[PDB]
Amino acid sequence: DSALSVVQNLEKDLQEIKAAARDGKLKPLPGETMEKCTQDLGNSTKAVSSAIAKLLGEIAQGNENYAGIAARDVAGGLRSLAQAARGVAALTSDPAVQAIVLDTASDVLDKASSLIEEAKKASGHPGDPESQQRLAQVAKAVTQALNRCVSCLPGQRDVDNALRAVGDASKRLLSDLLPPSTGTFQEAQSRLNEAAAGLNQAATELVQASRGTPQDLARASGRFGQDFSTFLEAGVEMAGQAPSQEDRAQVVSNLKGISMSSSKLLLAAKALSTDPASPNLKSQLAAAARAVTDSINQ
Amino acid sequence: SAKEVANSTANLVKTIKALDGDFTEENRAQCRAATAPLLEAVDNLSAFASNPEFSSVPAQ
Amino acid sequence: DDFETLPPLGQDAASKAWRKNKMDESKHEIHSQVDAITAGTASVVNLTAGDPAETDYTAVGCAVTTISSNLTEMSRGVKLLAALLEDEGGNGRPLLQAAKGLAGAVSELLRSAQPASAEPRQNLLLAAGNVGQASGELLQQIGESDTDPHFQDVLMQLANAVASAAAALVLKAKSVAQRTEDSGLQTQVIAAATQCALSTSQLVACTKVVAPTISSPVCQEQLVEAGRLVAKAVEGCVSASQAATEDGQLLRGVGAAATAVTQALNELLQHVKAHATGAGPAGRYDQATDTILTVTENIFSSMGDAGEMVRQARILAQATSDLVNAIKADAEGESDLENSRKLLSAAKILADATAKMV
Repeated sequence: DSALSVVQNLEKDLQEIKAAARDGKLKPLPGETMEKCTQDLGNSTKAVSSAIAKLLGEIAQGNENYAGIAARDVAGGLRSLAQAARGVAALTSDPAVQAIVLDTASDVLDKASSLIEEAKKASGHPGDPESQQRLAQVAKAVTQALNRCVSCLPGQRDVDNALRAVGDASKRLLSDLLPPSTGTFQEAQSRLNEAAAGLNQAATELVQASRGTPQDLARASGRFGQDFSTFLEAGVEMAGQAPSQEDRAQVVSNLKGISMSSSKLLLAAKALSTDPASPNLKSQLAAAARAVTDSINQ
Repeated sequence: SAKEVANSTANLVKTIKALDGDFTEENRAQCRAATAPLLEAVDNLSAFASNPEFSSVPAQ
Repeated sequence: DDFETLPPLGQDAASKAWRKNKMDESKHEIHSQVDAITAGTASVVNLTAGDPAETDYTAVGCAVTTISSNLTEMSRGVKLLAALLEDEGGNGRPLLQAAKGLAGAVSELLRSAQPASAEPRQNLLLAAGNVGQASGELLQQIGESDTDPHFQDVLMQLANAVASAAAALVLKAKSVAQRTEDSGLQTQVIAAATQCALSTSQLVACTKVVAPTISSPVCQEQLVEAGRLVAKAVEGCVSASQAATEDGQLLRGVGAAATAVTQALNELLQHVKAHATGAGPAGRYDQATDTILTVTENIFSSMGDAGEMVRQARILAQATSDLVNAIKADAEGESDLENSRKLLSAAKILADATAKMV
């Protein structure tokens, strides 16, 4: 119940932030800084998400004081989210940016209030799967709102949007697509090897700019994305010319594996654009690059 | 979390024991309807893995 | 002396929220550590009470070190506080001069610290009293201290009674020593009187110092060894009384010393519960309620041994009935019968609970 009351307190803080947006001004706290704000937002996203997971688990057990414990937990996580969003508002200059932060945060937290009362019901009433499924779907919704929140930064958004675009191009390219200009196996496959070389090369500069600056990371990732686009279409022309249908399916499988490789790749790339510090996940990025190279090699 | 994974894993076990040799899309629907709950269990796993303050103690 | 920088504070609501948050923080820690300063000073008095050639200056230096550490931390946090009080109203200067006097008194006690300073110790005591005072002005210059003045004052007067009774006991000891036939033993008595007057004096000074700074358990500890010191002086007078030969007036000195013992005990406890106090006054039935608790945790402690639950339930329902009938009396005093009947139902449910307990 207090966690509820708290979502209302967060809404009042969001209203104070909305008034600051009308004033067109929000002085950052002496401590808060934009990069630390990035760290704040990302860590808080992870934290609140895991806290929601605790909510799911406790309700799966159902009827537990620990449920209210994790309720307070998600509440505090939202409070931290509020700190992060407040800072990012207090530092940006684009009006639409702070509008977005207000909006995303508000949606997260109102959906969260829905979660609060729904889990209150869950606590009151035992024995109904439908409550569990409802909880599941609302948690998914709040997670999507979270993804919006993180994606609020523009430079992040396009390149992950580029990621989605290339994945979708592969997916439309996946429904048994067959291109007309079959061409010849030889020059096509050789250029395909060149493109793969360029792709994991691009990954190497991606990690280079992971030692560097974010905007450069973004543009390099975009170059990577379009390169992989040409690469995937080269794969589909391979399929179009393929003598064998099983050979065709194998090439398609390789290409889709490369697709998911690059997917996890740029996922890590953004998860690091989160923070110029955390070296763990930078090594994880290196691992992702290795896996992408593995798909290339196969 | 691990227990829900184990139960969904048993559901998998029946999916294997049933899908074997039938080629009946009813068994295939059964298998995917069992993998989905394991999929959300995986999701819970991933979220837990994402526990930031409970993730790393980097050196200096 | 210089004021803080004033980085921007912003019209933002959460801005001033954080600002007053830091205000209250700073206030609290400043409070804590000035209490700590006083603790150091008191320890100083304790150790300086010793004769040289067995003085372990180590603790003295440690004290003065914490004093320095704070005084710096004073500077920092208090200037923060002053900057924000300038933000609203702008009157940090009284606090400035308070802390100035604080540090000056500190330095004067250091001037008392050097054996090179061959000044007799009572001047050191005067300076320490100046410390305790300056602390007092500081503490009410921020106003956080002085939850209530009454216990502070009571301890004051009690200790002063201790000093007067000690002087009288000194008078009696001098008389009985002049009665003593031996030469040299009554000189031991004289030494006992001298060190006793000492014990009294540093007791006085310790009181002066601690009174603004009761909150710190460390001050209470300093006080308890102060009482220990003056108690050792009490047995010194006991020995001085032993020096005499079969008289009633040595017994008079003994009675005076016994009263000194008692009064020491009394100030000890008055201070103990002055620190060990509830913020508000004596509420209704508190002791009754508190005992209720005691029993409750006795029981929640105890599962499996009715061999106690019987006892604790018995005393439980006992005090329960007591509360209940006093509830009845107050309800009688109550005019708006709604309150009376509410009390009645509450007490009836209490009786219900006691029954099911039985």
